[PDB]
Amino acid sequence: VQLVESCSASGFAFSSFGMHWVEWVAYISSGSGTIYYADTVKGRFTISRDDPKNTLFLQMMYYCVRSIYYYGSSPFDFWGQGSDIVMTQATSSVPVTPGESVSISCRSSKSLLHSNGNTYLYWFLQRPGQSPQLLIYRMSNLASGVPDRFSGSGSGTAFTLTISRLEAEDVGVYYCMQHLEYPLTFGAGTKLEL
Amino acid sequence: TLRVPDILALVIFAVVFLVGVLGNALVVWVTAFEAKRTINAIWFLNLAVADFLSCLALPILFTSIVQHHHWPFGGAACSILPSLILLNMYASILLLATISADRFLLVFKPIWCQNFRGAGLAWIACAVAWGLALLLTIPSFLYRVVREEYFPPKVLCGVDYSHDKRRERAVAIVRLVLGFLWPLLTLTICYTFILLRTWSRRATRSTKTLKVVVAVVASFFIFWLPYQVTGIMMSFLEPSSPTFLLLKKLDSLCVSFAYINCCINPIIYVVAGQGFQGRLRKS
Amino acid sequence: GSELDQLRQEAEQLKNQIRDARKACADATLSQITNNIDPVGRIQMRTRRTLRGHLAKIYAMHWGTDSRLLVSASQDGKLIIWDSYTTNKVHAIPLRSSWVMTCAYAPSGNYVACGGLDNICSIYNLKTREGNVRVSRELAGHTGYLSCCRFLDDNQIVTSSGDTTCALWDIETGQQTTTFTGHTGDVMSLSLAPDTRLFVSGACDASAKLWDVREGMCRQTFTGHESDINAICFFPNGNAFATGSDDATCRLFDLRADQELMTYSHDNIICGITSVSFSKSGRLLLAGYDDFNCNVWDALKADRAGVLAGHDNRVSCLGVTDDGMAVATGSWDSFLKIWN
Amino acid sequence: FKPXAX
Amino acid sequence: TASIAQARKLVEQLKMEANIDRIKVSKAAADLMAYCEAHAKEDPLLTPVPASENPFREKKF
Amino acid sequence: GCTLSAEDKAAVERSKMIDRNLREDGEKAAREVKLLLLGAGESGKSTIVKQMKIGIVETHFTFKDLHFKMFDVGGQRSERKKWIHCFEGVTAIIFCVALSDYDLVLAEDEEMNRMHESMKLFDSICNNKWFTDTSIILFLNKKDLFEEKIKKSPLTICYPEYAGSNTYEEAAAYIQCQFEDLNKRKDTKEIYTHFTCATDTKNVQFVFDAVTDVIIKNNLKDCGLF
Repeated sequence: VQLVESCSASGFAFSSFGMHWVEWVAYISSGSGTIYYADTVKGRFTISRDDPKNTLFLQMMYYCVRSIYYYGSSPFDFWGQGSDIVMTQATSSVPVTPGESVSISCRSSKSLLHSNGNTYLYWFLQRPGQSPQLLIYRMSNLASGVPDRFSGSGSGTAFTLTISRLEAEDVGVYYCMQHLEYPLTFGAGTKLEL
Repeated sequence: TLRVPDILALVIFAVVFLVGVLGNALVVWVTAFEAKRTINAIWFLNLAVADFLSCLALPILFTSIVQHHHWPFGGAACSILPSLILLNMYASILLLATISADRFLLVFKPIWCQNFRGAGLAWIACAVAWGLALLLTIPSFLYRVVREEYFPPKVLCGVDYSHDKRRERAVAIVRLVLGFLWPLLTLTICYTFILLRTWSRRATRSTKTLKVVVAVVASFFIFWLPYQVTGIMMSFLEPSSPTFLLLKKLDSLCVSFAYINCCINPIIYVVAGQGFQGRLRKS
Repeated sequence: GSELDQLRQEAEQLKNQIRDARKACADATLSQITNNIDPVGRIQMRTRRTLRGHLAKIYAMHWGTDSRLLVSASQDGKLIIWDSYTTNKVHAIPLRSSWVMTCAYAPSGNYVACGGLDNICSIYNLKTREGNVRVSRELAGHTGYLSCCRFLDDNQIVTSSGDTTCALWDIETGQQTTTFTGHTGDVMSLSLAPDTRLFVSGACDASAKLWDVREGMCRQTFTGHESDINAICFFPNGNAFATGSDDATCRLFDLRADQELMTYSHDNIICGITSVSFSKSGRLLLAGYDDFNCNVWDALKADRAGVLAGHDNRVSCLGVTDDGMAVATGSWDSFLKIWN
Repeated sequence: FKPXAX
Repeated sequence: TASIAQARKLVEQLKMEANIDRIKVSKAAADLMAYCEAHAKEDPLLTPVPASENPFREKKF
Repeated sequence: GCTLSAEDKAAVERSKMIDRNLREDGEKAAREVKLLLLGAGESGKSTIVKQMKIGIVETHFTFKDLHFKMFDVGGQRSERKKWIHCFEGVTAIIFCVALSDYDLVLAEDEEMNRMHESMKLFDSICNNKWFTDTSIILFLNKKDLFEEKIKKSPLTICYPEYAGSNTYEEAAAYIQCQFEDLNKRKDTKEIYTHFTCATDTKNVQFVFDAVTDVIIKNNLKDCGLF
């Protein structure tokens, strides 16, 4: 599976996956039944889908992200190439040496625990010069295709991402993203400097 | 003192009203249970709905008949309220006609009805049959007025083509010709061909085909001939004649005799339907 | 010949010795031991969820490892993975062969096994990076309709076919490593012990055989039925199993004491059982009779304590969640119902 | 006035 | 000449199948009863649990 | 869905679209004419399959804007009563018999002949509980070999209670009447008998007429007029 960015699909069924844009821009589900827009730019940008050609157009850095919604699913798996609840992170830069645990904190303003039990927090990492990769979805489960070292835990309005063992490949920028209700809001950029 | 024609008609209205409401409610529920998967059910769903809607408003006629033209509704209701049942009855007639036209297409050409037989065509046909009644009902909407009697107080609801004699003649011709000749001919021809083709092969030969067809056609013709034959004569013949008054006396009996078919209709479906009891238990 | 006659006589006298040894230890009955336990109250189950969407004929269902998901197989070449909580259709898999008779769900929630009446069993990968469900491995080599298929591990599988043979396969290689033979009649059902070390199979000649996975050949044989065997399943403990046949009678067997524990039958029912399942505690037994409704039995007293009469046709498949929060019953008229 | 239907 | 081979296989099977131990039925009955009594505590079907914590409770949906 | 979260409405939409997909797919399976073919293997099953065509073997073919799906289950070689109920709603049954095998004797038992096996299998299939109202077509193939075998060897060996002119027509009529005598309903099930050699021009027309009659009867019964 791969996404080449409009965008293009090659190696997967585009017609069975919901689509998002990451700030958030728009969201289109399968069959275009439900389409959501961002409150800041609603009116000037438009989103359209073409299933036969597997191409999603945006009439106007921008990223297009896959998703799928069922029990046990892992939305925001592939990030491609490239009122409102506010997310805040106090930490901005922390020097660190490989081989020691690291803790990063992300706050909220209300209860993110929905009645279904899902805590819609997504921790993802962006390497310098690389597209972002999903690390933790729903704040409790780890992604696939990524090292097992990363983890996370939290409660109430405070959540933390933890690194037990640190190596030279952990340098990057970490982001906590919320998906409780639309529009999607992003936290302050937390950068780790070697 | 009520006249002799009125009491027998009133009794028929009461009995037919009760039995028709009960039967129509039962048929509506049964056919609405299985409307999604069966193409045959949606045909008679519209029949049951139209006949129930026509039968619901009969107590208004009952009250207007028991007392001397008791009309405690004002001039606003005289314009539209009769037209509802007047449209519903003709819609039921057209629906019976389109069912009879569907049966012939089922019997003949059995290859086309396999590849390209969907529910959309049936829905479109039912919608067209429903719509065709509006054309006949519109002249009723346009030509109804109310009269007040400053003699001992009376009110009278009734059409009055003041001097549009030609318009009345034309509309009477159109509604009689269409609404009785076209369904009668359609049913009789389609059923005759169905019988003559079904009784030509030992595999499909059966006795139940005759008993339903002849019963339906005879019931329809016998139970709707008097009302139309008297109403059309009342329509052409001028009020300034005693025979017009005689037709006005027989009008109640004629309309009751025509209505009887509303109660007659779903007994055929209930009795001559496969597994009606089990279908009712399923719902 | 003389050798054939003498060997038949020797076999007969071994059978007589085995019967005598089995009857020697028959000193008490399960009913006498469990005649002092208070009886369970009226088990009233109501249809909490009604799963519909099949336009064709249902054969098999299987519950999930997390007791939230399940899979069903229909005659229109459809394998549907449902969501029992919110009543959602997680997956829909077309089938190459529309004549399906059984289905299996992997204990890791990664693979699904489908096959029957085609001598081929296909494995579909649920967790695929492409995002869809595709066939991974096809197992062939049987000369009869596959009646049941179940997963040993994430890499091991056992399938019983209509040519009186059971086979243990490896998806990695695709070739049989163990063949179980010895049944005269066709094999109709199989069940696995909780420790995944032994498994029982039932045949049409009213005989059940226990087989060891490691050695790969039969250990014990149980008889007593008078018609074709339809369903079989172990006790939750793993030292006993219940078998339901077509002659309107279910029996409870044992692994250590090779005798009969209890028989479940009723005078008003003259038709056989299609599916048999247990509960968490083993006190409650579910038997789906083919008289348009299911039945609930007290496994420790052979008494009926509930009727799940909610289907308008014959009953084929039945399942129980791993933690036993609720039960699920499929039917022959394209409807599933979750009772609790 | 033709009282009634028609 | 397959009859004698099949008979030899069958008699070998009978030799092996007659080499198992047996126990009293009452002991197995007691073991089953003890297991059922021990695990009866966590059976939602045996004892109707309150609808407050029921995952399959009959909701409005 | 006010209570539904942001990721719960998408699941509902996906389930609804899967429902739509299955509803669309299920309407294309009711427009096929299903035939189940049976015989004795050596009675001419394979030659009939090759002739009328342009585990289980599935064949599809089109003729006069009608689609036929044929199921051949002769290679199952298993118990018939354990899986016959799967073919509960088959549109029609086709049966194949070679009438030139009356003199031939089965390899398993020289006393028993193939004709009696065909007759008893036809009896078993005809009186099934799942085929009370299923139409059956009977095909009698290889009539030539029968007609040249009827002269050198009389048919009295197969039928010792037969007294006729020892001609092809009388023997064929007797066999055909005997085959029709296996019916026990005569009201909802009808048997169509045909004769054909290796070269044929009308078998497809015969089966088309039979299935057309079946479709007409089913349509008449569906609307309740029948």
